[PDB]
Amino acid sequence: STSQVRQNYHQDSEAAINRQINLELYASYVYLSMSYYFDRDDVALKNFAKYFLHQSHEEREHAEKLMKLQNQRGGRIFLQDIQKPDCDDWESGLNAMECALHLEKNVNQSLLELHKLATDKNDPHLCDFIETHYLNEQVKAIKELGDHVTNLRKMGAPESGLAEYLFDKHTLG
Amino acid sequence: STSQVRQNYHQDSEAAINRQINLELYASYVYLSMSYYFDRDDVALKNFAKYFLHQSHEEREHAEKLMKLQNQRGGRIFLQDIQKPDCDDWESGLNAMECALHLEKNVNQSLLELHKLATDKNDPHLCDFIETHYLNEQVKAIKELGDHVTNLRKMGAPESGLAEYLFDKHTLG
Amino acid sequence: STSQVRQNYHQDSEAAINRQINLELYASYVYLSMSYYFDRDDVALKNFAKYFLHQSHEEREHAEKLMKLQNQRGGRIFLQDIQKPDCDDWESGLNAMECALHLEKNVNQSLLELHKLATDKNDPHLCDFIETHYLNEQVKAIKELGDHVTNLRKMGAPESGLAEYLFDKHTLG
Amino acid sequence: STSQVRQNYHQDSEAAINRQINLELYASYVYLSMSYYFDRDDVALKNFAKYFLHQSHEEREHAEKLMKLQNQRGGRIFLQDIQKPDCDDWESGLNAMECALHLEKNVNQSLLELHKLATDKNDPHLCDFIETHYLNEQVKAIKELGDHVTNLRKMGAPESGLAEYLFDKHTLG
Amino acid sequence: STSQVRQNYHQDSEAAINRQINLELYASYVYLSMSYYFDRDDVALKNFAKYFLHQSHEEREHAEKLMKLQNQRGGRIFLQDIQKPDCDDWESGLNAMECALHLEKNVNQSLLELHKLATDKNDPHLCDFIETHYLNEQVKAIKELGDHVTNLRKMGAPESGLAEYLFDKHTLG
Amino acid sequence: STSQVRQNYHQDSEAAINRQINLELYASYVYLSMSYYFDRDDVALKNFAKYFLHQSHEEREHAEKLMKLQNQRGGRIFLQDIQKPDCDDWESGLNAMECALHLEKNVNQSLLELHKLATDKNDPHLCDFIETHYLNEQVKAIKELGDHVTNLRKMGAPESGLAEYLFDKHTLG
Ligand SMILES: [Mg+2]
Ligand SMILES: [Mg+2]
Ligand code: NA
Ligand code: NA
Ligand code: NA
Ligand code: NA
Ligand code: NA
Ligand code: NA
Repeated sequence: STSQVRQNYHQDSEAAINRQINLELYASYVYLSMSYYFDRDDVALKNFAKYFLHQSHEEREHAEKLMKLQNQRGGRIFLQDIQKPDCDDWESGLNAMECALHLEKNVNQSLLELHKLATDKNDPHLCDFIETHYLNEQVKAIKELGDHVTNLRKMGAPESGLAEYLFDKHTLG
Repeated sequence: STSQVRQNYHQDSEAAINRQINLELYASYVYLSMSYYFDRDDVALKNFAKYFLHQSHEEREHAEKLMKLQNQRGGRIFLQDIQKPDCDDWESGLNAMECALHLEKNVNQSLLELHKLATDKNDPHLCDFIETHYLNEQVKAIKELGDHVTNLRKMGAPESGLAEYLFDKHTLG
Repeated sequence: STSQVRQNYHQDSEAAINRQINLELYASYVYLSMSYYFDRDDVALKNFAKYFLHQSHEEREHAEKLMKLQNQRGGRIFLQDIQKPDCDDWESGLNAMECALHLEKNVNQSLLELHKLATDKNDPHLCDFIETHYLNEQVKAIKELGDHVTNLRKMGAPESGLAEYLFDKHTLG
Repeated sequence: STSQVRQNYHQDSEAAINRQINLELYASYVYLSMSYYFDRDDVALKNFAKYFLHQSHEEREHAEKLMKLQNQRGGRIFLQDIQKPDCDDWESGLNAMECALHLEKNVNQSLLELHKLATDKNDPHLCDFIETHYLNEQVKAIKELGDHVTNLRKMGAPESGLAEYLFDKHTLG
Repeated sequence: STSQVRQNYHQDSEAAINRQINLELYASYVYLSMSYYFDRDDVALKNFAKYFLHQSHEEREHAEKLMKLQNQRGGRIFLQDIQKPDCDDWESGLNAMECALHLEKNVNQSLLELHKLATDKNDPHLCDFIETHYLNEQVKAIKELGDHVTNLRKMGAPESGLAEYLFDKHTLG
Repeated sequence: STSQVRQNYHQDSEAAINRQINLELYASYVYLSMSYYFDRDDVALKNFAKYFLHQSHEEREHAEKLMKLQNQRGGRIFLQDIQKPDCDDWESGLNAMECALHLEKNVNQSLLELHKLATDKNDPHLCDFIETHYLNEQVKAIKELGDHVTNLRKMGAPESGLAEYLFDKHTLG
C-alpha cells in the first residue's frame, strides 16, 4: 500500500496537505467571485476586477504546488467539494479588500498549523517547503492588503465612490 | 432591480448560464484530478498529466468567459459549490480518456440545451455566443478524445503499459 | 585548537558532516559503477550510462559542497576510505534504477538524521543548509527514480529488452 | 492598538528585532570608521578603505531589511542611539580585520539568539527570514574575515607594512 | 603629531567638520525613521517612504564627503554617538515634510556657521568646499520641501487623506 | 564468457587496467583532500585550492577514460575501495606540491609498467592508448609540479608565508 517513494511522511501531514489544497482552491474561488463582482456594470471597477482575478489564479497555482508536493512525498491527493464563497455581492472595493485580508489571514493560520504539525512529526522537508513557498508569500499578501485597506479608508471609501475610482486608477492600475 | 444594460435577456437564460458556469468549473476540477493522478509516482505518465492540466485550465477559461457574458448581459452571477470529481483514482490512461470523453459529451449536451433555450427565448446574441465560443470547441474536443481512445485501444491499453507509455511519448508528447 | 571562525558548531555535527561526505562520495562511486555497466558491449544502453554518470558527478558535487560547509564552519574534514559498490554487475536497467532508488533513500535517511542532530544542537545555519541544498534535491531524486522504476515495470522490464531499449531512447534520451 | 496585519508575532520578537536593527546600524557605523581610518594620509590603504566602506553600506542594507520585516509583521520600529565605535584609530589592517571578525561574530551570536527566540515562540516565518537572509551571510562574512586575518598574519602583518601593502593590492584590490 | 599634508587648516575648522559629520549622520537617521514610518501598514504611503529613504542615503553621502574632506586636509575624524530622532511616529505626510524642512534649515544654519568660521580663519579651500558641495544643495532642498509643504496644505493635508494619497501619487511618484 | 568484441586483449592487461583505474581514483581523492586543506580558514590559499581541485577532476577524467577503454576492449571493470589519502593536513603549499610531484611520479611509474606489459603481450592498441592519452600528460604534470616546487623553494617556502601568498597570487592565480 505504501508508495515506493514515501519516506518520513506522516499520515497526519498527508491529511493536512489535502485540507490545505482544499483551502487554496476555496480561496481561488472566493477571489474569482470578487473579480467578477467588480466586473458588474453597476460596480465597474476594472482594476479591482483584474487584481482579484490575478489573486484567483495565484491561489490555484498554490493549490497545484501542494498537489505536486503530495505526489512528490508519496501521499495521495483526496479532493473535496469546493464550497461557494460566503458572498455573492461584495458591496464595495473596501469591503472586498477587507474580506480578502481576512481570507489571507485564515490561510496563513492554516499554514502555521501545518508547519507546527510538520515540526512535531520531524518533517524538515515539509517545514522548509511551507517556509520557502508559502509563509513569506502570505506575509507579503497580508501586508499588501492591509496597505490597500488603509489607503481606501483614508481616501474615504466606501462612501466616496470617487475614492474607490481613484484607488482603482492609481494603485491597482 | 433591473440592470441598466439588460436587454432581451430572459431570467431562464441567466439561470442556465449560472448552471453552465458551475458545470465548466466542475469540468476544470475533474481534469485537475486526472492530471495529478498521472503525476503519481506509481502512474508516472508526465504527458497525460500535462494534457489534463491543460484541459483543466482551458475549462476554467470557459467558465470565466461565461461569467463575463453574464455581466455583459446584465445578469447576476450566482456561484454554487464545485462538487468533487467522481473518482480519486482514474485507473489508466485509457480510462481517464474515456471519462474525459463522457464529460465533454455531457458538457456538450448542456450547451445544446442552453442553445435551445436561447432560441426559444429569441436571444440571438446568446445563441451566437454559444455557437462561436463553445459548440465547435466541444465538437473538436470530443473528436480528439475519441481519436485518443481509439489509438489507446488499438495499441492495447490499458493492459499494455507499453501501449500507454508510447502513447504518452508519441501522441501527447 | 579551536578555529577562529567556529561558532555554534558542535563536535557531533562536525563528525556527522564528515560521515555525510563519505556517504556522498560512496554514492558517486556507486553511480560511476552503474554507468560503466551500461557502457558494456553486452548491455549497450548509452542513455542509462549517461544518466548514471550525470548522477555520479552530481553526487561528487554534493560531497564537495559539504566539505566547503565543514571549512566554512571551522570544522576539519577527515576523509575515510570510499568503499567499492555492492555490485559489479547491475543486471538490468530496472535493477539499477531500483538500487539507485534504495541508495537515494539511504542518503535521505542520513540527511534527515543530520537535520535532527543539528536541530538538537540548536544549529539553525546547519539545519537550513541541509534544507536548502539537500532535502528537496533528495525528494526530487527519489520521485524521479520511482517514476522510472514504475515506467520500466509497466513496460515489461527487465524481461523485455525492447522495454529497456525504448525507455533508454524515449525517457533517458 | 494591534496592527491589522499582525499575526503570530510575539512582543518579544518585535523587541528583539528592534535590538537587531540597532546592532546592524552600529556595525555599519563601525565599518564606516574603519574605512575612513584607512583613508588617512598616514595609513593610505585605499583597498582596505574600500572594503570596509562596502561592508558599512551592506550593514545598513541589513538594518533596512530588518525594518522592512518589522513593518511587514505589524510590529513598530523603535530606534535608539547609534553608539560611536570603540576605536577612533584602528592601528593596522590586521587589527581592523580582527576587530571586524569579532564584530561579525557578535552580530552572529545576536542572530542566533533571535532565531532561538523565534523558535521558542513558534514563529516559522521569522525563523526562515533569519535563516535565509542573515545566518549564511554571517557564516560567509566570518569565513572571509578569518581568511584575511590568516593571510595577513602569515604575510607578517602588522609589523610588515609591505605585507599590508601587498595584501591591499592583491587580495582587496 | 601634525599630519604631513596639513596646511592652513585650523583646529577649530577640524572640530567644526567633526560636528557637521555628526549632524549629517543624524539627518540621515531622521530620514530613515521617516521613511519606515510611511512604510507602516497603517500609513502606507510608498512614495513618501521612497522619498525619505532617498534623502537618508543622500545625507549619508554628505557625511562621507565631509569625512573625506577631513582626511584630505589632514584633520582627524572623531565620531560621536548618532542620537535617535525626536519622533517615532511622524503623524502625517505633511508633518513629516515640515519636520524635514526644519531639519534642513538647521543643517543649513550649521553650514553657514561653518563657512563663517572658515572665512574667519582665512581657509578659502574650506569655504569653497562648503559653497560648492553643500550650500546650494541646502537651498534647493529647502525650496523643494517648502514647495511640498505648500502643496500638501493647499490640497488639504493632513486631514484629507485623499490629499496625501494624491500627493504621494502625482508629486512623489 | 568471452566478450564478442574482445580481440588481442590479455587477461593480465585487463587486470592491470583495473589497477590503474583504482590508482587514478586514488589520485583524484588525494587532490580533493589537498584542495580542501587549502580551503581551511587557517590556510586560506584560494588558488592552491583551485589548482588541486582542478587536478582532482582531471584525475577522475583519466579514470573514466580507462573504464571506457576497458569496455571498448571487452574487459570487465572490477572496482576496489578507494583508500583515503595519507594525510589529513598537508602542512604547506610547498609540502602539498612535493607530495603531488611524488604522487604523479608514482602514477607515471604504474603507467610505464602498464606499457611494458602491453608491449610484452603485443597489444599495440593498448600501448598507443597509453602513449597518446597518459604518458605525455604525466611528463607535463611532473614538469609543472617540479617548476612549482622550484619556485616555492627559491621564494622561501614554507617558512615565508609571504612566499606562498605571492606564489598563490602570481603563479596559480
Ligand atoms: Mg517507439
Ligand atoms: Mg528553512
Ligand atoms: Na494561497
Ligand atoms: Na468547456
Ligand atoms: Na547526494
Ligand atoms: Na549584518
Ligand atoms: Na545634508
Ligand atoms: Na592521472
